[PDB]
Amino acid sequence: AALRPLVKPKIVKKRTKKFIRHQSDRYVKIKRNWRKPRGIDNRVRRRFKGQILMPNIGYGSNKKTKHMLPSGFRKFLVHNVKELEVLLMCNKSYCAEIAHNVSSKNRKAIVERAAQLAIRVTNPNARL
Amino acid sequence: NFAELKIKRLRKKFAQKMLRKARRKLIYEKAKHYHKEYRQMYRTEIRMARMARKAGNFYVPAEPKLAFVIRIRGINGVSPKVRKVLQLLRLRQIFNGTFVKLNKASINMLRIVEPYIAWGYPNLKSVNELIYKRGYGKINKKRIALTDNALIARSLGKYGIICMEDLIHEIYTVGKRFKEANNFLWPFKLSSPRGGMKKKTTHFVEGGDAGNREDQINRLIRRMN
Amino acid sequence: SAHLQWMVVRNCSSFLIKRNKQTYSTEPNNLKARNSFRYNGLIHHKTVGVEPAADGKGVVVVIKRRSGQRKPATSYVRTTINKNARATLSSIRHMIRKNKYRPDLRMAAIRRASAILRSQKPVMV
Amino acid sequence: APSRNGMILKPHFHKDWQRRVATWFNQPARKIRRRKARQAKARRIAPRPASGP
Amino acid sequence: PSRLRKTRKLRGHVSHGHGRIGKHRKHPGGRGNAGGMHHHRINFDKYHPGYFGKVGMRHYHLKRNQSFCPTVNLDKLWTLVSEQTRINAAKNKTGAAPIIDVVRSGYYKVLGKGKLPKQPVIVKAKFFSRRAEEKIKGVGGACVLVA
Amino acid sequence: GVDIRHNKDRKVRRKEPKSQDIYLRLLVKLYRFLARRTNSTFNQVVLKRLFMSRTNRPPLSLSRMIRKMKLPGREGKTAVVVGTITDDVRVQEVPKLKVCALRVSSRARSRILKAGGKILTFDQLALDSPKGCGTVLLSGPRKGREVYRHFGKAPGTPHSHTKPYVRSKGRKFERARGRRASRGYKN
RNA sequence: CUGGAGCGUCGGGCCCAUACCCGGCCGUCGCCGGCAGUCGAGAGUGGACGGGAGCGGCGGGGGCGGCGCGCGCGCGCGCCCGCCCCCGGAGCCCCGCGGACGCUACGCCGCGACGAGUAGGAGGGCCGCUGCGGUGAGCCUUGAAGCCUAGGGCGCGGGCCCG
RNA sequence: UACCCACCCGACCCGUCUUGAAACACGGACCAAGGAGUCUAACACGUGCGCGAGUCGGGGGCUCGCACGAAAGCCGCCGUG
RNA sequence: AGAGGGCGUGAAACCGUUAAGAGGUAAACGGGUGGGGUCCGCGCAGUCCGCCCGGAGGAUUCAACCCGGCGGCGGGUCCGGCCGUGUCGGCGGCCCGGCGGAUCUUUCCCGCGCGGGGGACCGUCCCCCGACCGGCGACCGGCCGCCGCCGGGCGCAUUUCCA
Ligand SMILES: [Mg+2]
Ligand SMILES: [Mg+2]
Ligand SMILES: [Mg+2]
Ligand SMILES: [Mg+2]
Ligand SMILES: [Mg+2]
Ligand SMILES: [Mg+2]
Ligand SMILES: [Mg+2]
Ligand SMILES: [Mg+2]
Ligand SMILES: [Mg+2]
Ligand SMILES: [Mg+2]
Ligand SMILES: [Mg+2]
Ligand SMILES: [Mg+2]
Ligand SMILES: [Mg+2]
Ligand SMILES: [Mg+2]
Repeated sequence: AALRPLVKPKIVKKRTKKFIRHQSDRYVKIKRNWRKPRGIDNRVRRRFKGQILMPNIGYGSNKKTKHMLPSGFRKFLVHNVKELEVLLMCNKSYCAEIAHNVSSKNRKAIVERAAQLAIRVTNPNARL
Repeated sequence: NFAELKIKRLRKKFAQKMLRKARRKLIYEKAKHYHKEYRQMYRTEIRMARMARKAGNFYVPAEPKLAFVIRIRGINGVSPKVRKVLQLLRLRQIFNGTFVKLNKASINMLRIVEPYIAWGYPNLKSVNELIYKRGYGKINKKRIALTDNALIARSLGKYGIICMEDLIHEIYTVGKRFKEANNFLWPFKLSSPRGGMKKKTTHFVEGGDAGNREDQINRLIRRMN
Repeated sequence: SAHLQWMVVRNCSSFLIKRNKQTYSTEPNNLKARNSFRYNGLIHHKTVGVEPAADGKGVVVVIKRRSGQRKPATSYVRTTINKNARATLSSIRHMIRKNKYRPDLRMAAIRRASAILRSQKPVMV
Repeated sequence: APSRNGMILKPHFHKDWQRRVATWFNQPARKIRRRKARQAKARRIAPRPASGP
Repeated sequence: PSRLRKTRKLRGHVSHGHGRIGKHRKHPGGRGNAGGMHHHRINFDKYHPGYFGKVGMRHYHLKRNQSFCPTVNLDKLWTLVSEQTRINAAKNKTGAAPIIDVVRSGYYKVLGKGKLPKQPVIVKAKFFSRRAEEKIKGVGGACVLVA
Repeated sequence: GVDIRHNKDRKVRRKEPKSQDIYLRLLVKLYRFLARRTNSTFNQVVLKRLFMSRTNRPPLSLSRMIRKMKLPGREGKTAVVVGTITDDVRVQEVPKLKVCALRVSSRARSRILKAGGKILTFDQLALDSPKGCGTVLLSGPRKGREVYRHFGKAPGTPHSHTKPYVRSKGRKFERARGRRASRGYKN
């Protein structure tokens, strides 16, 4: 029963799946990472049928629900204590993410400050 | 001050409930020729064929002045002299339609694009359904919906055209301002013919769908509104 | 002038901070960490700030003087408020408004003060 | 291969500029090498117009 | 800088802003200003007309110092001399006319462009124009030569 | 299936100044302010110039601003220039003027003020006359730049006489295959 | 497969594309766009201020009507005379006395309209690598880089962020 | 969303030269690491900023053991061009 | 020592075995679901919170009011003074105000017609005071109006805390 949002809209995602690179499957030297294919002959790029789909714009996401975590609070990468008080007003629309490389002692310091002033933290219960 | 103003602005307020009544009334009684002419034009054509038939004798009704033209085929594999006409008729997209004023010049523009279009002399209920259901206007160069008729008056009030019904003389009867009536009017984008065509390719005359269909375009318009 | 400083300090600012699609401003007395004209501390010549009192309880309300700025030490004056939430806000409200002193912050200053107060009481079960 | 309006240009780099290029990162240390002469000569010839005859 | 170049935007871009039909081969035309008569002709003839050939007469060993001769236009003498030397006079009532060594300001010749203010002058110069003569005369004042 | 060319639907006008100079960006800001609002076309046009480039807001000479304000009717107005005023060493009876400019070269400054004129700036103008009432827009000659002589048809085409670009002019430096009719032909 | 599932000429009915319609959403261009603190929706002025007066008015077209009318001028109150008074208060859909939450003034908002692509261009890249000047009372032996992860996620994606 | 698996529809291997490639054309076993539009001079247009009938830049000078410095500052130089 | 003498880290191809699931159209791929797992959120009710209000319990001092103090804000009389913009006056700095000018005098002085210096002139920049005006974020003093804090008064149908 944590820190509810200001407003919880229906988040919709036009495609939920990743955009693998052509032949990232056969070859190990290819990372899944998109690289747009500029083959003269290549079937993908001539948007051919039942081939891998190409990442294009209009097949991107709603302005409101853009960038927005399943709960509602978009991240901030909070990185020490002082950076947390930035969200003190913008508490209820978006939350704290505590950076990977903060040391377990201040990883704690930040958390209980957050809860003090009611800012959600997505990894509150992490290093311990 | 306060209660010399209070009144002064309430007046303006009411001087409107005059005005937007007055006009509202005007429209309503305009709509009342727009019955009376609209009937009297029917009967007075029957009236007369009835008159002729009594003698051993014989009508030829007025040649049609109005013929909304539907484009019926797409836009690739298209000759030039055609494609230019089809974008003078504003039938750019496949299979929209416009209200065209027949006329030696216009008739003879349709000869030349015949194999791609389908026109006919449409009927009131056709004009209605079209202007009402699929009539947006061109306002600051924008397909904007005709929902209130302060949008028609706003472009055409200088031709004594003030309402959705005043448009609709100027679209049978041709009238003086066919031109400007039929050029705020933005080409009517019509859905696929429900129940389907006969043959996109050929003259109606040889069983197809193209060029002239006298009168019989009104089957076609029901199916495409 | 204000409007000018801004254009220097729009981007390029040490209390400015942009990660992760937000932008923000950690300066002393803006209210609500915004990057802005209205809600910025320094640029301008009259400024309301709201921040927690050093003791643990209450709210200090920082008001820029405008008697003589380019005088950082004294340019710029404070006051504690340890009361009972409602009067605490009514004080800030009456301090900003009916003192025609930047009646923009007006609400933000309240929202801050209100948010400060909730950060200081029996924290959690 | 010229294209549509320029000058002719006979840049003279058909020889071998590359080998015999003098760069000037002496310039400022030279400035100083010089300074110390102007300086020294004067202190040596003490009372005598530093500039010369 | 490297950062702000098209070559950055041409990676993954195979032929590199250069065409994969006819590649970027080394030196298709020739090398430099080469084929002026033959086949690059159409430039040289339409864009640099009058390149190919001799004309005129040699003057061989030549030195510019021999024929150094700058120009000034009447237009702006009433600059050369400090504007106060004009405001003094135009007034004064004796027909002073200040002297202007177009020499001393650096010009071996004075030429008749522009208006000249109605104001008598003594211009000492080298190689005067005719019109410069006439204008100065017709204003008032004189034309003195210098060697 | 719409059958328009998409070739030049996008218009190519400048819609912010390209510079980062805070003061231009401010008096630009000032008339996004006015030009939206007030009926006057003037401040649209001035807006539309603050906007434009150096090369394309050429400087006015003082002398040319004289013979554009000497004309009958134009007395008592303000000369207005989205650019710079410069001297004309070859002019002398400077009449008393009222000017606006982004810049005025320091020597023109002293010449105007000595005559008991005034100079304004693109803010004071906005208070003087926000609608542009009682003003005169002037620009320098945009077909001025020595560049513009290189422009046109070409040198070598028929009687269309256009500078060619030549490393150094002189006797031997383009006078031959195509200029003396004795030496091939001529155009 | 055979009065056929063959071939002529014809009906209805139905099936389906990335095509058209309506809607949804994400691009771009334009709107002489609005929005940097203001009235006002075929907008068809507003205001002094005087002299005179009042139920006057502006006693004009089957126009069907557009520019003049039936929510008021004057009036309720103070009592034929005065008023017709102040937002630090009218109580507010208009508010011009001061202005978004919204106004990173290269921010955000509404309209419409449109977004096949090799070569090429151009633009945009809080896309990515390494170096330095600034700056982040950045982070760090309470564990950095890398590395590893069928540990939650986010971007359309370069990648990015988290276990 | 990702792993395995299952099904239904779709479906030829990329790169390249190529009027036309899945090619009974050529490169290509796989993986790591390295790897290809760079610098300079000269033009030219476009644009940014300074000053403006000028404006500069050196090369020289005057001011450093440089920590920063082989910097910065300044010069009837400043115009000998 | 999962830093062991070619020893920091220690990837991929590649191979090592443990677990799960599959397996007649070579694998591998696109779209769509379904089953299962490893994990990940939870819930041993997730009934999510935040105002305001009414009711019933329980508890501190107030809020409304003045009075003493302190500190702001705003107003103006520009009242008084200080400040600067535009104008005028002082020709008053002008020699006790300089610097620029090929302006002018070798009536001057020094040094050798020239150089240096002095003296006259114009353009510039300072004092005196007087007058008008932008009276300007440039104050500072009094008078005011309002706000806030502190300290006094006000003991409880008030004003808070809690459930
Ligand atoms: Mg076809
Ligand atoms: Mg020497
Ligand atoms: Mg390409
Ligand atoms: Mg190639
Ligand atoms: Mg070829
Ligand atoms: Mg495209
Ligand atoms: Mg070949
Ligand atoms: Mg074959
Ligand atoms: Mg080969
Ligand atoms: Mg180890
Ligand atoms: Mg070590
Ligand atoms: Mg090891
Ligand atoms: Mg294994
Ligand atoms: Mg097994």
